[PDB]
Amino acid sequence: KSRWDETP
Amino acid sequence: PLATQCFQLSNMFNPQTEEEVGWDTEIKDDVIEECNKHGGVIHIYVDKNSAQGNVYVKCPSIAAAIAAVNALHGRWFAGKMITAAYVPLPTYHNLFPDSMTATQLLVPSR
Amino acid sequence: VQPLATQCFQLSNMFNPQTEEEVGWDTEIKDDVIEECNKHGGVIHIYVDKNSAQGNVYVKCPSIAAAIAAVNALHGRWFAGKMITAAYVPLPTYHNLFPDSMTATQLLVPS
Ligand SMILES: N[C@@H](CCCC[NH3+])C(=O)O
Ligand SMILES: [Cl-]
Ligand SMILES: [K+]
Repeated sequence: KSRWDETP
Repeated sequence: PLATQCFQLSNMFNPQTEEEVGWDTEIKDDVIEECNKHGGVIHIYVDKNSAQGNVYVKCPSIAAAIAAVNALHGRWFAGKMITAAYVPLPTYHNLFPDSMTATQLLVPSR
Repeated sequence: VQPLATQCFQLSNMFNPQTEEEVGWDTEIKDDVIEECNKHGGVIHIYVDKNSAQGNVYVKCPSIAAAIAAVNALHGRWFAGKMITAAYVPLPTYHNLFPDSMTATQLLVPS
């Protein structure tokens, strides 16, 4: 579960 | 703009990110995982001493690096918009001489 | 918790470089986005990143109200089965990516 595409 | 085997990701972390154990391994694994949906990756350096959140990457061909850069530039990571910039090959080899002989494709930490 | 509106945003899914077949496609997008912005609050800077795998277009509008109107007109359209999506970009992040956009304050309204 990567932090890619994690919005602020 | 000059495509090469090497690039620099920015805005990938900040100094507060560094307050958790293993923060840089999480970032390295995330970069590796994404590169392995494209052309892989043979060298990676998370610059803990950059306030700007820089990660340096070398891929096994220019085609592999382009595929990664075009997938990653403008992408959001950990709540911030990431930028990717190509690094000239001699610049990368001068900065990171150990990357010259790296040839094994990287995989995520266990 | 959605990010607040800013003057700057990034549209995604506006194109797919692997499959774009029309000569001049990326300038057509730029001019068409400018035209749409000019039915709303206008636009002061725009960059179509023709190599972006996710189809990114970067836009700076003269005010946050203008950006909201542009975002609301452009996002929610469907291209090749994907929704045009908009994400606001913090001003310092946008200015670092596009240094010429910092001192731009006049509207791109074709003469
Ligand atoms: N306020 C917008 C129109 C959008 C409102 C209706 N969805 C403009 O600049 O014209
Ligand atoms: Cl950001
Ligand atoms: K709409």
